[PDB]
Amino acid sequence: DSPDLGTLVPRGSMADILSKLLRLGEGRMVKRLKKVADYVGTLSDDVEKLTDAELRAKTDEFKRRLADQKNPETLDDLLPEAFAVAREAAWRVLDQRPFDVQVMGAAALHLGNVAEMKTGEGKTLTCVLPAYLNALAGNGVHIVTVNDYLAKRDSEWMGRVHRFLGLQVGVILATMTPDERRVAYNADITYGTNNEFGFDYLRDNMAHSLDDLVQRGHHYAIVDEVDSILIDEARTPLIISGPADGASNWYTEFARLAPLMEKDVHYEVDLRKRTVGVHEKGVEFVEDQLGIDNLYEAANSPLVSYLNNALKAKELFSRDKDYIVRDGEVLIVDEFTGRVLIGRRYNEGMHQAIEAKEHVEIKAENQTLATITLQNYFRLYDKLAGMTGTAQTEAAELHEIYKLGVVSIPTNMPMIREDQSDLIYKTEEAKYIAVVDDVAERYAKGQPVLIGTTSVERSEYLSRQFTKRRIPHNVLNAKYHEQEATIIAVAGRRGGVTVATNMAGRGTDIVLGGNVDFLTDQRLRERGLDPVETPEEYEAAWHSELPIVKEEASKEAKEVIEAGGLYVLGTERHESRRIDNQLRGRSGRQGDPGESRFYLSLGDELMRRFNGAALETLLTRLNLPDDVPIEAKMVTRAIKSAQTQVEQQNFEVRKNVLKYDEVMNQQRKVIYAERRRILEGENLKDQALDMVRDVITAYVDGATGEGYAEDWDLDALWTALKTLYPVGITADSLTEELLEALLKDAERAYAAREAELEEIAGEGAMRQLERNVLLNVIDRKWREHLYEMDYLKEGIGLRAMAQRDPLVEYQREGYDMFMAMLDGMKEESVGFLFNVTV
Amino acid sequence: DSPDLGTLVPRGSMADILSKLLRLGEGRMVKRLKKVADYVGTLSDDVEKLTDAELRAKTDEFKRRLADQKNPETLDDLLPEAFAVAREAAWRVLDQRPFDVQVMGAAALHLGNVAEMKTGEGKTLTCVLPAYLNALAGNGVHIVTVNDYLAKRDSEWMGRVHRFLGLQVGVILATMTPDERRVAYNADITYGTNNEFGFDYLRDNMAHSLDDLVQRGHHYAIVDEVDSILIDEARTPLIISGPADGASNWYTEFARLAPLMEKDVHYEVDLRKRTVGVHEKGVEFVEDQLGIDNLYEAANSPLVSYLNNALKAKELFSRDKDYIVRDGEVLIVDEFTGRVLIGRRYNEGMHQAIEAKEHVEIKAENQTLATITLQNYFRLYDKLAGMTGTAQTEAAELHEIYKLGVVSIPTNMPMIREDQSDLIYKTEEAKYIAVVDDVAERYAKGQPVLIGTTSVERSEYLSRQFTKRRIPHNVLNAKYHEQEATIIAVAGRRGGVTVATNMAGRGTDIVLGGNVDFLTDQRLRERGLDPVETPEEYEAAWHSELPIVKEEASKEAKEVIEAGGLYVLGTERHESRRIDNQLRGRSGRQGDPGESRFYLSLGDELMRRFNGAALETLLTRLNLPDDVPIEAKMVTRAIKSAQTQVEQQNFEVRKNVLKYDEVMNQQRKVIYAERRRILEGENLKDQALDMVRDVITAYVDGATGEGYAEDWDLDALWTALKTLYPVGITADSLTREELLEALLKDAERAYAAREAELEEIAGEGAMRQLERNVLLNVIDRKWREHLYEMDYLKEGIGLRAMAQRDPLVEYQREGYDMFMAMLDGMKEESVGFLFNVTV
Repeated sequence: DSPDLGTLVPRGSMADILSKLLRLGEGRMVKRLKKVADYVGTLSDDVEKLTDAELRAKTDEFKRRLADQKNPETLDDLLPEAFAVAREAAWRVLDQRPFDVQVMGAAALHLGNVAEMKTGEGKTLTCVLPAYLNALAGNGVHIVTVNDYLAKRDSEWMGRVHRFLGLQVGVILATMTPDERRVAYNADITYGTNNEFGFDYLRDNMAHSLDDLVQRGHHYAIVDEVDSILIDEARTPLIISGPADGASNWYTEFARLAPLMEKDVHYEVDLRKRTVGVHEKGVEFVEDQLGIDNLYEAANSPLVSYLNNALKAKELFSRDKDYIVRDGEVLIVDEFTGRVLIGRRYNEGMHQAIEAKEHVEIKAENQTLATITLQNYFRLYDKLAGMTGTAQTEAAELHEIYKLGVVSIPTNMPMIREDQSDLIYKTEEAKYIAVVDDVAERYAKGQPVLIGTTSVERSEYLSRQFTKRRIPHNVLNAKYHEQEATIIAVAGRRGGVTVATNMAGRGTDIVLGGNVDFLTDQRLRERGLDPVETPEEYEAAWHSELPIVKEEASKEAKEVIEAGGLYVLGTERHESRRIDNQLRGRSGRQGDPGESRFYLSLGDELMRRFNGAALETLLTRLNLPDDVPIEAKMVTRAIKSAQTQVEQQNFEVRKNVLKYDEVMNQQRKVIYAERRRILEGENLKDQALDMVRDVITAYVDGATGEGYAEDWDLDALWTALKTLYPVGITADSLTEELLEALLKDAERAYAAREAELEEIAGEGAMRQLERNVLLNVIDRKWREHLYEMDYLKEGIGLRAMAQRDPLVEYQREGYDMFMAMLDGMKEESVGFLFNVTV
Repeated sequence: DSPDLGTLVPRGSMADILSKLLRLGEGRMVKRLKKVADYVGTLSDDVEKLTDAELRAKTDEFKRRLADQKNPETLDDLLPEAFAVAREAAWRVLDQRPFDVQVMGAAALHLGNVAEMKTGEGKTLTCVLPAYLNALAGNGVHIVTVNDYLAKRDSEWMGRVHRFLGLQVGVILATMTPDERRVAYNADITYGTNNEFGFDYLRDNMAHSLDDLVQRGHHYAIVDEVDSILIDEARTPLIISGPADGASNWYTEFARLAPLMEKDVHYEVDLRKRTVGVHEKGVEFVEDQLGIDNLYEAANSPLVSYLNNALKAKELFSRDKDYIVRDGEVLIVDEFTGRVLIGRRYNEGMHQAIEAKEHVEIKAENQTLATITLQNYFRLYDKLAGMTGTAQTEAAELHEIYKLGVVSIPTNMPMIREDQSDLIYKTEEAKYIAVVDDVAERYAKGQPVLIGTTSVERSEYLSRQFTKRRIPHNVLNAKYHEQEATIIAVAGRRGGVTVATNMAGRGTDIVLGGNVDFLTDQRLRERGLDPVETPEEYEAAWHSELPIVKEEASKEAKEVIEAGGLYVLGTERHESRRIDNQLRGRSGRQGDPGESRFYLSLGDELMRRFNGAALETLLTRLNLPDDVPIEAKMVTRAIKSAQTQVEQQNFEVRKNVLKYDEVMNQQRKVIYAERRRILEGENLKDQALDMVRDVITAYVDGATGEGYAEDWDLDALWTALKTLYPVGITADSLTREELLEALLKDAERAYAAREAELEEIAGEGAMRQLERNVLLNVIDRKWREHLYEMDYLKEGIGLRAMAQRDPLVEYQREGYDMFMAMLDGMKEESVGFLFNVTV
């Protein structure tokens, strides 16, 4: 709740006023961000005057100014100076000094926003400034890129600047091991993909020892290509899947035991409470059949539930009454309708028991073992920002899901690219002969072309035409990213002809004359040099050779400027206007000249999914021939419409994925919390006993209800309690008082048990036993929740009536099993706490 | 405005109240019809007592009771008696006396409604009653059936009752000559298809002579299978096309002559009015070039129009401003957007003119020569009625378009057919094995099965599945009506299996134990007996054969009833629930036991048009086995809605077809009215002269609006008036608002001059014949030409649908403009040829 007068960086209250008059397009934020940038610039002499050793000592200066309690300074306080330091470092190390519009964008990202920075504005380098500043706080900065090649590359590339400044830079990649990941996460700044970050988080919350954890919290994340990761890729959740994890031999084993058991002799049935209770003879019978001395003895085999469940299966569920068998499938049927309630299975391992009862084949099965959406994953960070050339069109969604504002940073030079109107053809065949001719023309004239398509299949068709016209070219298909960067790096020398499927060659700049940085790095690496492996020599070689590389390329750059800049050819519209605009954006960087144009047809994938065929017959009827561009105002409105409709479809899909994810997200936050505190080693005696208390209290509450005199079933209550623990008093012992009695007995039984462990290998043995058993129970019963939650999602669709909203229905039913799951968790825990083999 | 107390049949004002109350299912009309029926029944006794000779004579009593001017009676006064007489005739002739509910429905049909009588209620014989009554008026009745086979059959079968009663019954068939149709139309009752009626109407209004007309007005039509014809079939217009037969040679020849001509010397452009005038000298240049004496001398060659267009083309339309040339087309582009306004062409021959100017290849085309929608065709009749088992769900459209109401007639016996609910399968594979297993089990138990499919391939697929399984069956594919009817007539014997794709074998009832009525006739026909060709012999043989065919059947009719009656198994769902219902309605005739069920799946064509595949992805993920029927409100919902969407789509197309047809329908009523006048030898002397007056007046109006004094071009006005007629006074002698009066008087005298020149060549009123030849020739050529342009206008107007514009409104404006332009050019060119044509 802060003031603004005489404060360079918008503090907090003032930041909101800007971060929100944002959506309103006035640009006070930009005006602000510009003032910050100017001021940073005025510090440029002060840093210029310093040795390499005097820079980099600055890291330690800032670090110490951040902790001294006498003269407290914050990151906002340090921003002018730290940005000056990072900027000068970048200049000395890379030979590239961040422009003013980069410093602006830097401020915007420190302030937690999406900086919309046009292609060729220096995204990757801008990034260094907020990454350095925040890295000083000492908690980690995560930098998210679109694939492993780019993560490794940016980490090694830019990590030069960070490393020059004292900091340590990490990268996570698909191949790394848990130990390698650890180190990368312990760095001051860590690069990686949403994938690797997400899954690491998933594996962490499945870990069995605190030592296996690889991440260290979620403090600050800068999401490179934000629209691609947070909007586009968000439609898909991350799922670690896996098999059931056993427990099938028991279902079969108890299905065989249950029928060898005389009703009223081994167990009793409460035909209208809908319950089963097992007698002394029954317990003992099961015990001797398994050569076991207690049904809660072997850890992680909840033999009480299995038994009970199997008896319920035998006694309480009737074949052809409640359910029918159909293909090794237990299908539940309506009361006296008699008709299969599709999607519906039985609860808390009862389905399995019924299956086992009906001798149904038991099959191999996978299920969710962990999940998070990219949405809820990135919502974990205390601060969040991102960068991209195209984000203003996702502002509303970025604000609603992430609280991320979008600031358009002005470009370094004025964009002068000619973005031409679509040429719409009648047929695919027509469009492509006309495409090939423009490209062949362009080639002969020297101009470099980038032609994008929308499928690998259409890239090879276009390259077959390209060879049938003898035009030397490459196709990039988005598979081998590195070798595709190499091509891209020289896509804008003259003669250049590059065909890119989807957005292939993402994030390497198509520089006219050639990418001077990319090429300099290549000279050095082919000679076996490395920024990390051979640091001093890479640096020295860099400074020496960059100007050479810059020469031979930028001599040819004047020639490429002559020929019109880059020609961007669109062969199809993408699944959103955003991406088309991204492709156009590949050209015209840094005020370079350049052309863009899309060729389209009523026969394109897009149009074919809507009304293109219908239009093509009409236009063929109106005697309009194939090789003529359509100027029809209505074919135009039709195209815009098709793409808009695709965009909205994807949005709905996203919106759904997340709204169905919130349910599970809430539940996992609780389950992860539980697992974490066990991992941490917390003393749980208080909760262990609370559960014992809780469980006894629940059981008394059920067997006693409201009945006055004799009425209470103490024998049933006693037997049900006696499963879990050695009850040290009789019902006769003392004949709401019945509960206060049993609790007190149970507590002593507990301290007795605790000392039994002390004797077995004690001095906290019961403290460990508590943790060990809990974690076990939680995991086993959580796995089963997820497997049952899987079936609930898939099915919830069909059970949607004449007005409902199935998400309410799913939410209702979903939390229900979640509570049931937690109750069952407590029960079996106290069970094992007393009776487990040590 | 009519009373009703003491009147049996609802007269005018009161039939109205009953018609209106109809759409609210209060059942008030059904009550009245029942009352009408009952009274007819009290009249049986009197007709039972008559000779056949005396019954046939009843027809002549009726006709003469209608033409009586002293004690005048209407068809409504005759309904009780004519109905009773038709009813008893039928009993005597067919050994089949129309039931009470048949008499009800008949009154409903006479009253101009759709009687909804269920399948097997006797639709086809019921209709004999209102047709007979109405036929008495002597203007003809049209019975419309779905195909030629059915038209021929009902005309011969039921014509037995009409011919006995003294009437003549005709049929029109796709194969008949004009002369053959004409006789058929002259009959008291004529059967036929919407196609045959429609096309005869179209062809009539193209006739070049009164003798050629085949039809004789549209007095009363009973549309059999109303929903199939007036709703489903309405999607599609009737069109006669042909070669444009254009004046391509003249456009070419005038494209040549236009540049040889010199501005201000041969002709004069007017950059403001968008006008060209050919000078004295030009007229003679073209005259010499073609070797002609007057530019109106050659019949059907409006050389004045062609020449003026070529010049306008030359002077008034600019290549690369107003239009461009691309791939042998003229494409109009905007003044400045510069963009190709595709669709658009120029008007009144200007487009051709410009094409020729640009040395463009002139391709021969086919064009519309006449068209009507079924809607506007059937709107022609004074009375309209219809029969069907399923009308009630189309009531609103039937009322909006046709002003037809729908009375549900109650059935003879209570309907006891068991209509089972859909079995829906996850896959197409599984549904078909369920179907075959069912057909298998029911073959074994004796019971006849009708299996419906929605394509021929699926029908064929099911044939093989059956054969693979030793079940003898039949497939009817809708191709061959007489033989598929033959299979149908026995589909209801023990062991019947019949695969009917789409609705094959419509109009023949699947009678249990076998179709006695059908089989008797088939016998009689094998013996060379024919109801028209050997009337008396057919009758006598029919009377002895029927009771026999009946015996031979009845034994196993008992057995098919025991077996459960007909079983109707549907294989997928049709494009509307209505059709689905028609299939079900094949079972359960006249009280008979029966059962229907449809087997559906999420891979049916219908579902696959929509979300069907999505559903089976879901269902498999839920582990439901392929062969377990799906009962889920959500899947029932999705099947309903696929079908509903199809209905809705069909309804919209239907709405669109008629919307666009109204514009042209108005236009052709005018033109048809013209052609008739001419074709009927009417004296057009006055019309001729009004056109003469009309055209001269407009020329004057155009040369003499403002200016007042000698600010007029009397040179141009004279030169142009001279194209049309021998102006006998020429300016000078006049120099007001007169000159119009002067010049008219002059033309009037010139007309009498012409007229005499004609009597001088051919004589005694021969100029009358010139006004007729010339008017007809000019209309037909100019309207034929208008259709050609209206062809192009209709196609490309769908390309004008921007946000808020309604393409129908623009199409009306422009279409109506061309229509009016066309009309003016009709007048002009007519006076030209009238004055100057070679005789």
